[PDB]
Amino acid sequence: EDLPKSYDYDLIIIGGGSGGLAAAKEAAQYGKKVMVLDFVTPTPLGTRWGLGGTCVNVGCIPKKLMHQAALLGQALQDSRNYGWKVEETVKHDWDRMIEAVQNHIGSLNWGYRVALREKKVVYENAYGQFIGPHRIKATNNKGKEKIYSAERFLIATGERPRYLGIPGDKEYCISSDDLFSLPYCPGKTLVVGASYVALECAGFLAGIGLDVTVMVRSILLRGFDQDMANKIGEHMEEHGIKFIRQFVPIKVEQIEAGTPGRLRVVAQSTNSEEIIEGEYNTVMLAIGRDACTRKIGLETVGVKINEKTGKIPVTDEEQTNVPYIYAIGDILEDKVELTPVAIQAGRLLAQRLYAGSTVKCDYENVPTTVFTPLEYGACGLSEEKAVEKFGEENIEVYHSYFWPLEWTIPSRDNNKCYAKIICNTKDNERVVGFHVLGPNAGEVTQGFAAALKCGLTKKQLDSTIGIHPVCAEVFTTLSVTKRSGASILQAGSCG
Amino acid sequence: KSYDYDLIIIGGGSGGLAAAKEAAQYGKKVMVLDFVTPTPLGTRWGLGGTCVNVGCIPKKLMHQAALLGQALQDSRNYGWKVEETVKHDWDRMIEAVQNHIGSLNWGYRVALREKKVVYENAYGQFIGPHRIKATNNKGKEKIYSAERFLIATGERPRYLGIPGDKEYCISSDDLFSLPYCPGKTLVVGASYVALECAGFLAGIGLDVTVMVRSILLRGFDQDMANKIGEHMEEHGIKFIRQFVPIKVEQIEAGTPGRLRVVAQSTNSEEIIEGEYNTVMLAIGRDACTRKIGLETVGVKINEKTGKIPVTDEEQTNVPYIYAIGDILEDKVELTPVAIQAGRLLAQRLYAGSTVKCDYENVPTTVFTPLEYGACGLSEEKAVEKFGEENIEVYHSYFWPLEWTIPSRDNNKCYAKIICNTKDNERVVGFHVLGPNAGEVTQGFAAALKCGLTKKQLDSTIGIHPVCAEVFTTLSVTKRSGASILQAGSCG
Amino acid sequence: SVKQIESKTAFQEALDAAGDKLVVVDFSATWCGPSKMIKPFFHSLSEKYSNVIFLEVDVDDCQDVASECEVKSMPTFQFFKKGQKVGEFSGANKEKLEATINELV
Amino acid sequence: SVKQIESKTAFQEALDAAGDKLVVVDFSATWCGPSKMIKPFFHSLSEKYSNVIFLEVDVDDCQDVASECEVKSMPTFQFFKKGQKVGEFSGANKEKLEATINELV
Ligand SMILES: Cc1cc2nc3c(=O)[nH]c(=O)nc-3n(C[C@H](O)[C@H](O)[C@H](O)COP(=O)(O)OP(=O)(O)OC[C@H]3O[C@@H](n4cnc5c(N)ncnc54)[C@H](O)[C@@H]3O)c2cc1C
Ligand SMILES: Cc1cc2nc3c(=O)[nH]c(=O)nc-3n(C[C@H](O)[C@H](O)[C@H](O)COP(=O)(O)OP(=O)(O)OC[C@H]3O[C@@H](n4cnc5c(N)ncnc54)[C@H](O)[C@@H]3O)c2cc1C
Repeated sequence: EDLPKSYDYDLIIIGGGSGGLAAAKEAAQYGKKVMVLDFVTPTPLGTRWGLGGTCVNVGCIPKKLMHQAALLGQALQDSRNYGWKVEETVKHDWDRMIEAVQNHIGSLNWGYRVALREKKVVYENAYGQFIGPHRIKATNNKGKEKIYSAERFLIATGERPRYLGIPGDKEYCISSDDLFSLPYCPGKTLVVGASYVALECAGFLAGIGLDVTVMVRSILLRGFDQDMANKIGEHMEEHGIKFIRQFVPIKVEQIEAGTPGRLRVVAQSTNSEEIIEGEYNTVMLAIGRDACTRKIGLETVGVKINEKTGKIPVTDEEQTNVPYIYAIGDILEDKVELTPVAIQAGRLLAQRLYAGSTVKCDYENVPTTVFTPLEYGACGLSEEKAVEKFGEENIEVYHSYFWPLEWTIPSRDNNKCYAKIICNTKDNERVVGFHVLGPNAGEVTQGFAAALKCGLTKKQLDSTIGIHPVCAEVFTTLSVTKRSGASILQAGSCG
Repeated sequence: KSYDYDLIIIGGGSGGLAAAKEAAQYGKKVMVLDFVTPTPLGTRWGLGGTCVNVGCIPKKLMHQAALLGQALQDSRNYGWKVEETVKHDWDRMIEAVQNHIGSLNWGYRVALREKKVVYENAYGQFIGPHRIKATNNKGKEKIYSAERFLIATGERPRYLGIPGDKEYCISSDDLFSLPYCPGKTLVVGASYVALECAGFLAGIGLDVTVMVRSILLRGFDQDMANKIGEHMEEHGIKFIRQFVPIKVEQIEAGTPGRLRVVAQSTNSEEIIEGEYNTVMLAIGRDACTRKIGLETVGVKINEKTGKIPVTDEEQTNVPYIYAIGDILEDKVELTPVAIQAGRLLAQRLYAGSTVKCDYENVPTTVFTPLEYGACGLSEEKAVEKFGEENIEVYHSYFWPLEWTIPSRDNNKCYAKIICNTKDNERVVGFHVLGPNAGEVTQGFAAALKCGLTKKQLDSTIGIHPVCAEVFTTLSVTKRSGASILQAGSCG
Repeated sequence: SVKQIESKTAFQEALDAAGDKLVVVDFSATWCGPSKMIKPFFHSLSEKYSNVIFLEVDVDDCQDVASECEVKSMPTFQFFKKGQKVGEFSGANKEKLEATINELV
Repeated sequence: SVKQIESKTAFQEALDAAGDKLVVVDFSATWCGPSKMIKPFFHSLSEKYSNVIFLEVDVDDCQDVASECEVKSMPTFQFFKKGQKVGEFSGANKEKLEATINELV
């Protein structure tokens, strides 16, 4: 008959990324028979990778590493003043770096196949595709299909880089997916977009010494506190990066082919019809990502999505409309598209289903950090979001600048690092927003996100003793509010 | 008002200066008396106190000098054509540090002028009720009066009381501005001052040795203390335990020279001698509360420690004589503390505020080769105060992503939290050993002021990829006994 | 010469192509440092013992073989006696290596 | 060259023995970068004006003097002619300096 007389697996996970792998290891922790299906369809230029998902292969890991490469460039300079006989300028080798990064990714691709073998989880490098109730069709690289069945199924396909849909892009343009393993030094680069992906990349490329440009449609970091967003943009421009606002490419043409080659980019203003063209060695598109929820047949099984975004609507328990088909990660509708989230969601969904746990995943006040030349960490509401939700008259914003002690001997960048908190007057001056721009922003923001899960208030904050001498201690003594209007710009080394 | 000022502060350090600026914020007439009596070798410095001149600032900067050494090595693996091995110049570094200190000294003199708070580089010293005797460097005395008085003299390095020390031995007070590269160095002590200094000296390439009486970092979680020692040992720093020097002999004078130490086993009688270029004593500090006449005014201290007993409002027995900072008795001797205490004591006295300073769960960080941050109770202190059966310790190792490409030090960085079973697994202790330990510990101290619990912690989403996120998923307890030693590159 | 097996098919088939001959397998990974350091030696070692059968397996180019065998670290060497797993160790300890091809010739 | 002042007496009183011949006071610090940057220009500019007597006041050595003149940052220049502050600016701006000297001769 139709339905399978029995189920091959208690559960099948479609997608071997951050969420799917954490969920597989968890379910299998309680014995259950599980199988993960992971296949990475190539990018237009043929680039592909191993197991582990977006963040491990073409996301967090490679990006933070390259960020560290740029930070080390700054460290090489900063050392001379602390008495280290460094050359004035040191050269950087693109290939050496890419190889080192690919070597770490490679070790992780491997670490994950082992962990799956460890928990006795069936890993299959095939493309999963629903065909009917409790039935799926896997297709390996060679083309050998096979159907499976499982009591339950978990969608965790994540997303992929989105293209412009203009002439010349899919052929001469690279996405973040290609950058992290590019066979040659990029050279003159034009970054298209203003997402954190765009600025983080534009940022470290400039850090290792490349001529980087960024073409922005409208704003910067759409969805983040704008006051902070611009402090970041301002900093990048201050540190070399060139910006082109209110513009968008309409066509790309190859001048010469090469490793790298040379390209011409024609672009048109956002409103006016003014058009300009520039010449670049490499053009990257960081204009957004798209859920892999279409070409995998959900209709044959019933799961309903959002006909326009591709996002999957689920219950706070991650379940979709069909009682045996759950979903997590980026593809989710109105959630948090971050690795730790997908992972928290995955580990919990498995405990409810097989451990008895009844704990739900909290999507409230999740902290985040953007790794731009000057790191930015945040948690909670932004300023603009605070006034809107609580009324301008109950929102007190406490801020201050700060100068990392480590930057005084190299004597650089004073009054750049900025800190601020949004407080709700009508709620015991509860801290509803946390923002920091500076060194190790993430290390700083983590503990404060926990404080926020404990409903931290201004009084409690003021009562905490800072650690000296450390950047983070600035948050323990903020006394100047934006409302009062007092100056927060500090004096330089000479007074 | 038959009173010159409304308040006089004796000591221009962390506490005194923060208190002066605060009081003066409400108009009050204030005057700060700051004088830095020289060290046995004549060394001295400007305004700002211990931390600014011979403490936190210079020490963290030199720590950064060593960290940059490691960074120079680490850049190569990331693709930077750094020359083979780079040399480091002692003098270049000292000059840069002194330049920044000189700058802070000036910011403090200017800051004081601004708030209209009289500054006098004079060694104050009580003579009677509401009266004090200041003595400048030249010798010109002068008596003053104020409605109230604040003691904030802090401490100074303590000596061994043995033959040859005060003449051939330097304290932290001299190190930070030493005119020449130290060379072969023997650090005496095991306080955080001792290990932090032993640590960065080794970091810039010097042969460093540390002679320990008994244990390391008494007063800190010992499990952590030894993880630190073990690390230093693996990174050069040679140790010598169960010993204490009995006399120092100069093999020669120099810039530097050649010295010779004589130490005797603490537990036995066996004695040994070594040869060093420089010998530093980091064996403790002593309150400057004796040679300043408190009897003539009445303030009572502790005849043996020198500490000053005060009310939770900082007031001593005499209603007009307050006190803050290190000298205080059984409190926490850290700059931020002294400063929080100072800013508050001024608000109660002149602002109407009734807020007291919290000495509970103050966070701290020791800047050793591998930083260590802590907040709350230690493990040993937790079992004692709550009973071993209600103390669950969750821990884990972690490998900073930044260290994987340089491929070094895996399973060194360690994190742990102490939980009170009987109180909803309240987090009563926080410990982290690794990069940027302080930046990591700060926010968690605030969480602790909000009574963080395991459930709440587990409910918080970590930031990836960042070290601190390790604390958001600790699942292995010491009790269970499971392995936490993770894996290396090849698996 | 060592055979760079490209399939679990050419693996279990090769294990056979060796009569009474000992099958020494080199589980390697281009991303593993000690793994590449001991590689040249395995190659010059493959010769010194043209009587033993030397097989190489890059855990990625054919992860389906290393998968079975239960490899966890690199480098890993496993010895086979006509299909049955006899010897096996980890690390780029070359002395230990040769001294195993001996012991279990 | 330039008369290095180290007293309030060598100042408040010597600002007389000069007469009217303009006297530019240089408030500097051994620890301020730009303070040094302009030092040579100030000393080699002293050799370029006889009708002008140059003075250099170190803010730390003469704390009494710097705070008695209301000094905020370095480098800070102040001009006098018979004990009258007829000029005063901050920063290591060499042009503004020689300019302020040539316009208050
Ligand atoms: C450049 C960049 C930088 C980022 N930086 C950060 C950061 O610093 N911090 C952070 O928290 N997040 C960061 N992110 C986001 C983070 O990587 C994602 O939120 C996370 O990877 C999502 O996990 P997931 O399990 O939902 O999906 P993914 O990790 O995307 O995994 C899905 C996997 O399934 C595969 N797959 C797709 N369709 C199928 C199919 N039909 N059959 C089988 N397999 C399929 C995919 O190819 C992929 O391997 C970054 C993302 C990018 C692109
Ligand atoms: C090597 C070292 C490293 C340290 N590192 C750190 C660190 O990283 N973080 C941290 O939080 N703390 C650190 N500390 C401790 C910190 O410096 C002290 O906690 C802080 O300075 C105490 O402040 P205070 O105001 O009580 O006194 P102090 O800062 O000691 O100031 C007292 C001032 O009064 C002067 N004085 C003394 N007697 C008289 C008198 N009779 N008349 C007039 N003036 C007098 C002193 O000379 C001094 O200028 C360190 C200390 C040392 C020695």
